[PDB]
Amino acid sequence: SWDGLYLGFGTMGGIIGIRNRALEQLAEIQRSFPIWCMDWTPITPDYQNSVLVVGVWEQSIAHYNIQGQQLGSDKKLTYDPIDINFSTQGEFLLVSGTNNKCTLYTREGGFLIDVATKNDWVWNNKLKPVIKEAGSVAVQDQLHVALTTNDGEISM
Amino acid sequence: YVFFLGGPRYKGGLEQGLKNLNDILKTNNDYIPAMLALAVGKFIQKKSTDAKNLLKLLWKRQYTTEYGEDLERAWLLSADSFIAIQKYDSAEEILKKCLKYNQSCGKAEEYMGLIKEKEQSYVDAATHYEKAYKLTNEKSASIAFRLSFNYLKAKRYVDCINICKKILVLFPNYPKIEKDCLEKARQALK
Repeated sequence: SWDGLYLGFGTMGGIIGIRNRALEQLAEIQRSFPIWCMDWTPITPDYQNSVLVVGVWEQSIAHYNIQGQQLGSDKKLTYDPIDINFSTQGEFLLVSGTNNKCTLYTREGGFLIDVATKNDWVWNNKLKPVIKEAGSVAVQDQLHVALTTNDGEISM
Repeated sequence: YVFFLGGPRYKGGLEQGLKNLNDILKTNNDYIPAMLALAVGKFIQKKSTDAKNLLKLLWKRQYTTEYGEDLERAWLLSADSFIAIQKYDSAEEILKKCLKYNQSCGKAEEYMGLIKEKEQSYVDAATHYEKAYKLTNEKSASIAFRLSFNYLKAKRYVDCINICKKILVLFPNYPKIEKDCLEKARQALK
């Protein structure tokens, strides 16, 4: 977690475990499908609360609280997700997986664009972090992504 | 043909077609559709020696541009008659001839892939099965399962997972393909 206090792990047996820095069973969730991609929402002055976003292999992305109670979103997907990455300040969400496409979403779940179609599974996609100065003025329209495909291509 | 494929509706149409075909052969023996229909009827009527004999005498004829298609069909039938027994070499010969004279046959490449898979040559069998699946565009299920199994046995788990996902999306009544190859590939991926 971005607060440095919590830790979240997933198992292909369907178990999602949330622990503290002392590695104790703070929360356990049992599913029926393997767990591949997990992330923690970045801290934000507007939100200031951290939730765990996990992409299951039953064509769904789920939001989980600290206590383990689901937020009830359970957004459905056409394709099985593989990787989930959160942009800085928690504004965007880069989702990859089946159909060989790298897509962008809002944190709510609204589709915006797709980035690329690599004709093969994209194992890992990452976003470029940005640093803003004290009172800096800039549109910051530019965005950078790095993709890795299964064939062996590392594209930007 | 209609009498043969009409089933037990009349039970006398097939024999009348047999007499008509025999009379046609008496008047004109070199008519390829006539011999093909009589061979099909012999297949229907449990006859063993006569059907293979007719197929053989049809094989001797040189390729005529007017009656190619029927010839191909007969060749395919002969190939099937060769694949029903251990004589795989002659089946492969007929299959190679058919693929030499045609590049869009559906059952031919499926039979070739089955032979290659049974001879544990998985790369060529997978290629032939993939080409056959491409020919009949994403509708058949059995050859899809065969391709998934071949990919799983060849350590190509990504393609097997894709094929299993597609076939499960198409036909949800196939639980056999879910616990056999999809799970094994999923667990062997990482």
